[PDB]
Amino acid sequence: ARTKETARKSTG
Amino acid sequence: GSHMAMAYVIRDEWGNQIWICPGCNKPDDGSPMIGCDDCDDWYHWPCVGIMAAPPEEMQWFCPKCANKIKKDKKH
Ligand SMILES: *NCCc1c[nH]c2ccc(O)cc12
Ligand SMILES: [Zn+2]
Ligand SMILES: [Zn+2]
Repeated sequence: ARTKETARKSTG
Repeated sequence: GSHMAMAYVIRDEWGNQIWICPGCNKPDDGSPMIGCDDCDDWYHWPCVGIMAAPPEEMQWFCPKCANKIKKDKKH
């Protein structure tokens, strides 16, 4: 399972 | 054609590869995507039933590949 969160524009 | 798209990865004005979830048919807007160990592509978490990042060490398959393993009667 590969996971990535590109939410670099969010504080969380 | 036998393919709705040539690849679920398009390009934006920035030239960057914008991923398209083969589930809801929507692009990545900077959210947490999960890559299947079979398809390898990036699917959205909510569409696949994921609410957080699970152990990468553990193998996981999308609702298509996880289904192709379990198998249905033929419906
Ligand atoms: N990436 C961790 C926090 C975050 C930001 N946006 C999200 C959408 C769905 C989800 O499960 C976590 C999350
Ligand atoms: Zn999706
Ligand atoms: Zn898959």
